[PDB]
Amino acid sequence: LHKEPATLIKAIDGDTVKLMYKGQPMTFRLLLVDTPEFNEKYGPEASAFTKKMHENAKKIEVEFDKGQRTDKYGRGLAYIYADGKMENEALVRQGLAKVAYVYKGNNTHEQLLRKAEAQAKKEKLNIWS
Ligand SMILES: Cc1cn([C@H]2C[C@H](OP(=O)(O)O)[C@@H](COP(=O)(O)O)O2)c(=O)[nH]c1=O
Ligand SMILES: [Ca+2]
Repeated sequence: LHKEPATLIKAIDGDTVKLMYKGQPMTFRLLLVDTPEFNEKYGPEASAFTKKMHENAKKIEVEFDKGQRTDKYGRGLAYIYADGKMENEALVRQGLAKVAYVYKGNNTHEQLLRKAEAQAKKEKLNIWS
C-alpha cells in the first residue's frame, strides 16, 4: 500500500471524515472499524477523538487498500494517517471502535488492528469496560 496526500475539510464522526483528495471534496469511511454513532454510548467520545486527530495533524494522508476504493454510498474507503499515526488503529487501541467490516481484499491491516483490539479489551477501555 502507499500513502497519498489529503487535507482536512471537516470532521464528521468517529469513523467518517470529509477530506480533500486529489483536489476534490470526499467523505472517507475508515476501513476495518466501527465506531458508535454519535447518539450511542461512546459516540461523542469517538467523534471527539477522531476530530482531535485530524485537527492537530500537520499532515493527513490516505492509504487505499487493494480492493474497492469507494463504497455504495460514494464514501472513500481508506486508512487515514495523522502525522504518520493511523487513526483506524488508534481508535481500536483506545477501545473507541471495534474491528468490523472486514471484507476480502481490503483487509491488509486486519491483524494490526486485531492486535490493538485485544490490547484495548485486556485494559477494559471504553467500549470494553
Ligand atoms: C467500512 C465499510 C462499510 N461499508 C458499508 C457496509 C454497510 O452497509 P449498510 O449501510 O447497508 O449497513 C455500511 C456501514 O457503514 P457505517 O458503519 O458507516 O453505517 O457501509 C462497505 O461497503 N465497505 C466498507 O469497507
Ligand atoms: Ca459507525
